[PDB]
Amino acid sequence: SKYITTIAGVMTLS
Amino acid sequence: ADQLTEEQIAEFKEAFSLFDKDGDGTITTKELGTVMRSLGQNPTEAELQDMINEVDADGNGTIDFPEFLTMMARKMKDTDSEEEIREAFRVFDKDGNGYISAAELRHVMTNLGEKLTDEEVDEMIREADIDGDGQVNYEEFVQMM
Ligand SMILES: [Ca+2]
Ligand SMILES: [Ca+2]
Ligand SMILES: [Ca+2]
Ligand SMILES: [Ca+2]
Repeated sequence: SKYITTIAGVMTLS
Repeated sequence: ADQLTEEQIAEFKEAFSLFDKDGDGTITTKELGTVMRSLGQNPTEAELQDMINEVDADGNGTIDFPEFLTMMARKMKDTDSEEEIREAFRVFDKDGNGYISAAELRHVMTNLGEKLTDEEVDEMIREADIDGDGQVNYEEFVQMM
């Protein structure tokens, strides 16, 4: 799974 | 080393579908805002455009899968501010106890529109868990980024 990492990844764009 | 595999690609493509709510192959600002708010954030229209912009390599306004994969390849390598990752951790750690449980991950994924069995949930915890306590603490969340 890469859900948690992409969720956190997207958070980081902010 | 720095190389994503065939299965790592397929996992990112799956993750991409969380954000691409209509499956047209692009994340719009509108889709980003709905994901953001489903994670307790409240970015403005301009903030959403700025987010898309850091990732939108071709300047067309939306994030396609290649652009998403690029950002994710890069984010896997780089290190973030302690408080960027702290805010990410807090979205999962709903009760503030310092541990992401399976239930908490299940809640986040559900709020994101995701259909997860608890064998799929436990397995996500399994991948991020270092000490083997069956939960994800802050240190393990960090290392995961
Ligand atoms: Ca879309
Ligand atoms: Ca684009
Ligand atoms: Ca917790
Ligand atoms: Ca653990």
